[PDB]
Amino acid sequence: SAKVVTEAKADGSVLVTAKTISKLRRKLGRHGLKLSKLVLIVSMDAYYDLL
Amino acid sequence: IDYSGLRTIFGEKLPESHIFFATVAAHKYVPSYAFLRRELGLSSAHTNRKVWKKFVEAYGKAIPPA
Repeated sequence: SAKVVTEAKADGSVLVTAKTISKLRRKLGRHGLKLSKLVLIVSMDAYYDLL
Repeated sequence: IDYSGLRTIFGEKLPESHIFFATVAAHKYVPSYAFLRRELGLSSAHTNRKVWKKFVEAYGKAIPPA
């Protein structure tokens, strides 16, 4: 149950903003407090929207 | 500037900064922070949350009287 549904929307409309990507950290829980022990993988069209 | 228009896309409340600028629909009405600062008469010297907070206040101030 960690698929956090985000406001980014398919069909452009909302693009994947970087904040949405890092708000994903809560669902990890205490696991994600650290930041040095987590690895991100973004879809290509969310790297073009992170830009 | 076109507050009346943005009311149709996003209703009463304005989403968070990250989302407002990531919707393709609102890129016609207001594109990027430069526009925000040039229109509010603010400057790059004013930090962006100040420009956004000012934008959010305008959005509320203007809501059609109901």
